[PDB]
Amino acid sequence: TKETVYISSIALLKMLKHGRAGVPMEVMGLMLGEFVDDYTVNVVDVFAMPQSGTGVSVEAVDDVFQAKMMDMLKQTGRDQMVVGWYHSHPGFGCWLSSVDVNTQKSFEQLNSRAVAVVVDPIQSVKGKVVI
Amino acid sequence: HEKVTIAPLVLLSALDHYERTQTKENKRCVGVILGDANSSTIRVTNSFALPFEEDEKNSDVWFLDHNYIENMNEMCKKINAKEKLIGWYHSGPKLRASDLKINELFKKYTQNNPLLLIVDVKQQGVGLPTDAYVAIEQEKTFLHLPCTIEAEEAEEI
Amino acid sequence: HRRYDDQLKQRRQNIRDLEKLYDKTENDIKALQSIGQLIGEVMKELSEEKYIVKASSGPRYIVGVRNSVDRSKLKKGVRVTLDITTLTIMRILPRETDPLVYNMTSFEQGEITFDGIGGLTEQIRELREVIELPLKNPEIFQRVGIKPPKGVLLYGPPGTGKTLLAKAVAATIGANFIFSPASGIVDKYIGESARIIREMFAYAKEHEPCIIFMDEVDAIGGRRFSEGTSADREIQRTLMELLTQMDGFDNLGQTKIIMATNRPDTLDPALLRPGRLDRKVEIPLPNEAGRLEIFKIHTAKVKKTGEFDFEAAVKMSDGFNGADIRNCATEAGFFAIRDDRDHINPDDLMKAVRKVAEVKKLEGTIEYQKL
Amino acid sequence: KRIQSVPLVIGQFLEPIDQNTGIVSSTTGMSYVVRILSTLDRELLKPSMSVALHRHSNALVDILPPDSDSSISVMGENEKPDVTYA
Amino acid sequence: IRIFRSELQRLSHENNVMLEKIKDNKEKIKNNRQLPYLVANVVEVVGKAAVVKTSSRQTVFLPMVGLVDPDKLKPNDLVGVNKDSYLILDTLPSEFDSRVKAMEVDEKPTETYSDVGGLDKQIEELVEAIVLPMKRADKFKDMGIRAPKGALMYGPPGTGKTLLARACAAQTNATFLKLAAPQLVQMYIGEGAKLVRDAFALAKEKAPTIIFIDELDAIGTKRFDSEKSGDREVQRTMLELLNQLDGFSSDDRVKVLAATNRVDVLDPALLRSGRLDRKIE
Repeated sequence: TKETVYISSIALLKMLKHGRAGVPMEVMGLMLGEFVDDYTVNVVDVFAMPQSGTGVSVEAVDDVFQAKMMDMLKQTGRDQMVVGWYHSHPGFGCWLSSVDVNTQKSFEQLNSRAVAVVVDPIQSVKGKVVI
Repeated sequence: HEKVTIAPLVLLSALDHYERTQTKENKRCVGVILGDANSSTIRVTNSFALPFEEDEKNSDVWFLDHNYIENMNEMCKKINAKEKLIGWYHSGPKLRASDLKINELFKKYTQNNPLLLIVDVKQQGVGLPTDAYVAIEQEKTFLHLPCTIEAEEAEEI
Repeated sequence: HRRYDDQLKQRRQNIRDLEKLYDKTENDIKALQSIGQLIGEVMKELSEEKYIVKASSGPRYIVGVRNSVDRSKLKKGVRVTLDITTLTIMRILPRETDPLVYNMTSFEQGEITFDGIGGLTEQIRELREVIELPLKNPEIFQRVGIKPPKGVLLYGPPGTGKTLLAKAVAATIGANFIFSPASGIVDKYIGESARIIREMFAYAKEHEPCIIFMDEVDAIGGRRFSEGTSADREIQRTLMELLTQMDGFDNLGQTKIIMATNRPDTLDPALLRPGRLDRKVEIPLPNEAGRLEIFKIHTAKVKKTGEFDFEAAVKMSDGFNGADIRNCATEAGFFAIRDDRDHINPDDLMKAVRKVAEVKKLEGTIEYQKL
Repeated sequence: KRIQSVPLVIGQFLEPIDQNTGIVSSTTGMSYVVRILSTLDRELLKPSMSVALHRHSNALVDILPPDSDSSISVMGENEKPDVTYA
Repeated sequence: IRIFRSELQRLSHENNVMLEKIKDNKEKIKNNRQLPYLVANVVEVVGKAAVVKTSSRQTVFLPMVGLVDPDKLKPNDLVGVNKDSYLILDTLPSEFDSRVKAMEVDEKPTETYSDVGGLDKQIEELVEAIVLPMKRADKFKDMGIRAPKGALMYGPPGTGKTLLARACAAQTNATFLKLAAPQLVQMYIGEGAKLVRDAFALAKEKAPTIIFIDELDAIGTKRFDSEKSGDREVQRTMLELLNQLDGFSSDDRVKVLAATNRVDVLDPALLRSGRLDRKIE
């Protein structure tokens, strides 16, 4: 089956600039948006996770820093919950490793609607973003 | 003189904060920009949005929360250590009388000349509506510099 | 009251030992998350964010950069650190090509000094002019206008202390030295001996006070042009590398070349020409006045009677070298073991000298064909 | 033409064969016969011209400028002159 | 009073809970350790890191791992690395490189000194060479004399020689490592010198094994080379034998016994007070 995932135009340039800046380390960031039933995933705004040298591990997610930043976003006009996160994979295609899947399993108990996005800011410079 | 160069990430962000915030009743949306103003060409690689409320009939009443200034600094330094606060932008082309009072709020945080950025959300002009002013000693005058678009594979793509 | 406290104080020794093992094991898991990173040298510059770095595996790739490195140090001739997967520049490191520990270890522990090399005093000042003089006051050669000598040749009969001249300088001047034996650089895979030579002279531009030695070269110092010779190109090109750094436009002036050999006739006449070895320091057999000082050097730490005369062994010594005199004191020690004597009888000293005189029987004289 | 943009294998052109097709020699030692990219041309290169190749497929991507890499590339002047002919 | 004694008892209880987590981490380390370590040569030991070079000629940069210490690491060291992550999981097993091809390790032969007679004159020469300095080394240091580094035994062929060497490797009850002279000539350049270098490199860790070399007529020839009669391939093996026994070795635990047939052809520089002392006929 195929599913249409809508992403705002403002989220594309933010996820592209974040992953393209640092070439290595495979950075990561959260997202915000809504849903329509189970067949539609909407992304409005994205969040930027802090940098860590572990390469997206179970220890690279800080619940203290995550809880404090979401309280400030609600006063700036963001009413949307977290729809998932995006992970950069420079030089490769779109695929999930054993670490990325195991890290993705940790957020299933928190929010079951989370979406793991694989973005490639390197090979997306041809005019068609590969994501 | 100097030059002003802004990536489309900052231009699109300032223009998208009007619809998301649902600002109405002829109000303004104030936000902060990040970059490096030390060189001759100012490059703005980042932007944010802060809550701002000011009375229309009274220009002597203004409020700005300083927690967002300290929260974004601790957030950026943990991600991009090369970005610092170079100034702030407004939501409209028409200049108000509060530009001198807002300049006194960021003079302590900014380590250089505060950059006044002017962006038109209505886009009722021709070409590039975005304007860039520099506040220098006159009391104080605003010197305007030409605004361009950054050429890089991280934005224009 | 102190009965239960003493049992708790004894457990503190075990707790403090476990606390060191808790953070040590915890830091091991954090180290396992780090993967390997390739290392290569920058060749050229294509674009601002795109550079071409030659990998150590032998192919080349066009890699990237990041904002965590300085683009000024990314120019050509700089060894950088690449990535094993994304193939991008990670960090910047100084240039190190095969830091062989055997050549870089000069045995810094002091043993032989200027007192043990005595008797060569006439030939000791030869090295002080080509080593101690240019390093201490290089401006003297600029006043007269003469060029500082680079290479220095050491030849003569074996056992005269030509190797001791290398150890005596390392324990006094203190500058960083590199021992380069003739048989240590002959390792061959593909053009390996020619690359190893360029590795030794690569440290000349890094550390200025450096002097590279050569230990008893009977092989790669000769001429031996190519006719047959069962594919000698590796040794043939080995000679071409030693004649390169001292010839081509690369200028050093702080690096001296000390080459030791057992005879000049086995060396390339082209290498013997000026411009590479400027001064040839000959170490012949010491004279009758030079031998007497050698006997007191080896017997200084040897316990014997208070009445001693070494003038007897001076006439007994015929064609002997500085090494063979040491064997006379070594063999004389075993003569007192059979008689159970701690001090060596001076009469037994002449017994060993007469014994050593019959040990040679082979050559011992090189004159006409030695410079 | 921008599909790759990533680390590429350094190739070397040898002889023309077919339109938009040419034989190349990679620095890895194994020569491959691939197709020339549409945005390039056989007349824009030289018989000895060095080019770039894809990481896996080793296909032609971009033509490097007419300069090569051996040692330092030898620009030829660094503090070279000392004496003169006189 | 009770507060001071309660904090010390609960401290050991908290360490026991964390001890099980460390044991679980040690099991993860044992699980992360797989049999193949391959081989990597460590060329370098700001931060602390290590540069390794695999036997495949691939240079990999890796940070310092807690499994090893920077004081224990030395340049030119062969250790293991992971095939995937390229990280050092293994230490040095007290040996570098290997024995290459020919290495002779024997516990003890069946030959003694009682199987011959009339040779006691030459036997006492070997007792004062490779025998007495073993036990009496403390006595020789008091007299201030250096131990003998070896002796040349030639004679006519078929008398003594390898027989007396077996008695020296038996009664002394020490390590014996045999190095043959004709086995040191190889077709590859540098392989002949590698066999000599690797022989004396282990001789320090393998104790004064008293290396015995037989049939020296293959080494020591020099002369000169003009046109035909190609040479110098064997000379490179001699230069390793001369340099290794002079500068970096031949002090106390390094002793070499040499046995040849005829002394008419050899290197006059081979006999020296630092290598061959006693002349035994």
